[PDB]
Amino acid sequence: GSMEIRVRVEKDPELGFRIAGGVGGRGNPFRPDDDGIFVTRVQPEGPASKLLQPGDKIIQANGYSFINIEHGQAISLLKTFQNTVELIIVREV
Amino acid sequence: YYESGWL
Repeated sequence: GSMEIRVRVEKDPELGFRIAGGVGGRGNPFRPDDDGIFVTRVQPEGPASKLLQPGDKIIQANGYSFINIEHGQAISLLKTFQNTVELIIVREV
Repeated sequence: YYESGWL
């Protein structure tokens, strides 16, 4: 069922989503025993609104693996990219 | 669980 999808979010001025999870993140509202990074909220009319959705699991960002990544490390990485953030996400279809 | 701010 699940597929790895690639999307490009243009910071305008930010990505327009929140996340939960990661190593040390004490879980997420979707799959408690998955320690990965999950999108929790997408800003309507924001840069991610046609691309990402709550529940999506981010497993890569601009070539950097998000598998086994810590919670703050993922937040810092996403904050630090200055323009386009090409994401690979896992989504149930 | 811990949730980030808006990114």
